[PDB]
Amino acid sequence: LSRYEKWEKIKQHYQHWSDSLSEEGRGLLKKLQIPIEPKKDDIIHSLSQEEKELLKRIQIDSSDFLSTEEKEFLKKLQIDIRDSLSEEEKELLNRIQVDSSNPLSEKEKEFLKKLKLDIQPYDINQRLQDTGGLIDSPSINLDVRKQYKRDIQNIDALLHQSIGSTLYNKIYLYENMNINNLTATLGADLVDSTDNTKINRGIFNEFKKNFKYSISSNYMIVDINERPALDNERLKWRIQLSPDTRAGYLENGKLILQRNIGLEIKDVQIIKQSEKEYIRIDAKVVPKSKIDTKIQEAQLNINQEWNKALGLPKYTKLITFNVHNRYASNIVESAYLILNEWKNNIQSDLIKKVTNYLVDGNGRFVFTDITLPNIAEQYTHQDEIYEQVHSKGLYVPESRSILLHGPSKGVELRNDSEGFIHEFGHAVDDYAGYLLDKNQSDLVTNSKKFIDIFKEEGSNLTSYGRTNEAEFFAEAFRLMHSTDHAERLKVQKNAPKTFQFINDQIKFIINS
Ligand SMILES: CO[C@H](C[C@H](CCCCNCc1ccc(F)cc1)C(=O)NO)c1ccc(F)cc1
Ligand SMILES: [Zn+2]
Repeated sequence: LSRYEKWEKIKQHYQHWSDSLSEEGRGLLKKLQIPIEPKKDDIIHSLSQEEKELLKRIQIDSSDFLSTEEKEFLKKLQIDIRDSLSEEEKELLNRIQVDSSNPLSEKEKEFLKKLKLDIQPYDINQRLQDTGGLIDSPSINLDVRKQYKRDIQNIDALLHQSIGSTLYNKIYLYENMNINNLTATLGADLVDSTDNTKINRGIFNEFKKNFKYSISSNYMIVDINERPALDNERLKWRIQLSPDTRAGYLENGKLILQRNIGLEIKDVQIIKQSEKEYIRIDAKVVPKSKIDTKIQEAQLNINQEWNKALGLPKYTKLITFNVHNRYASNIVESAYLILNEWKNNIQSDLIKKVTNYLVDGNGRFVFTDITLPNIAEQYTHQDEIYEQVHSKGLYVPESRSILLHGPSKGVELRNDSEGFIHEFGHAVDDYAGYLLDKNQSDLVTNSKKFIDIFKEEGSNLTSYGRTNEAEFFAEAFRLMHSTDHAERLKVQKNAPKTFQFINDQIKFIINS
């Protein structure tokens, strides 16, 4: 309508609802909009002096297991502990994170792994997104888990009034979004590197190609009137609700939408607003069940394809889509591309032999847009939260499963297929070790032979490869199967013993 007429009409529709909210209800909605942060002063006070000194000098961005949120908080914490010091110390501890980008020491690792338990904000919307609504996932303290459930049940009950049959087709709602919240990989290159006012057309095509549906597991907070973008908001969603979509009015002309929303992507276009290019995303709300049907149909389809390609029984459940968030369709469709690259770049007998071993152990290839600590193939086997990891990908020997987190980007990885191939490197290590001694099953990278190889060559490849024997093996494996011939040649030239060792293990596997 008129922008303000639309605002006043929606506010009127929800006025009784708004006036009727209890103090409890208003408090929940406030909490949801603005999460409570952990107390930095209290965290620091709880540390021993040695722990304080340890935290002062830790290279947080060298950790391999923290979420972005955990890292950013620890950085803010670190500023405070350092502030008693002085400028040289301050300036020094603070620019040999150049080539120094060393793996953390075991002492630094163990400290940070426990400390992360104490830095979680109480954030209902983040909890729903990280878990994809699987709020019983044992990735946070049980008592906090219970509070989240109570709050979420209560918010669900608050949001009982639908937008209705009168307004739904007379209004659009809006959401600005950082592309990095859907895909950090494409986000890195979305904007033209020489001219910030422009979108890279190739990356744009990649972004929209398989973007057909979207899920909100958390509560969307949408603008009644479109807000001009902040510098990092290059996505401008324009959303049409369904008559049955439940919502509540929020001050300053917003709506909070019910959680567990499905959205069909109707159109994706580059538009200009004030001499800058943005991506318009036109989306229509549909029942979430309609979207889940599409994901389940895709899961059946991709397994039917890959079971045949790999010579597995047709009914094998190998590939799983654990998909719950706003770039949903791309998580699904990109899995086909990732597996194609895997098959293209690795010998067929190797892929078949290793995958059969995984399947023999009820293993899965899990493609997901929820955080890895909330994937059962991890948490069923890492019962300590301090040992749970978020990362671009993981290999869990106990579940013989490869996990791949779609929305994030691995630092030294160009794409999702390189991450998957890295994890498959761990699977190779596992199966090769299993063959060595089927009775006491260990990784081949734990052999004295490879330990000696790592001690000699472990710094000769990637920075991340330095971490330990297993990561070195996986990194060497990935680089040996790169689409870039120069990278394959680098392993052969700079880590020749590792190159030989891996090829020898590949033969052992294929010949078993
Ligand atoms: C794809 O992601 C990796 C990093 C990622 C870091 C995870 C570290 C966890 N390792 C211990 C572990 C294992 C299984 C568990 F269940 C729990 C804990 C990884 O190495 N995956 O294999 C990556 C590799 C190369 C790169 F350049 C960037 C990231
Ligand atoms: Zn790894």
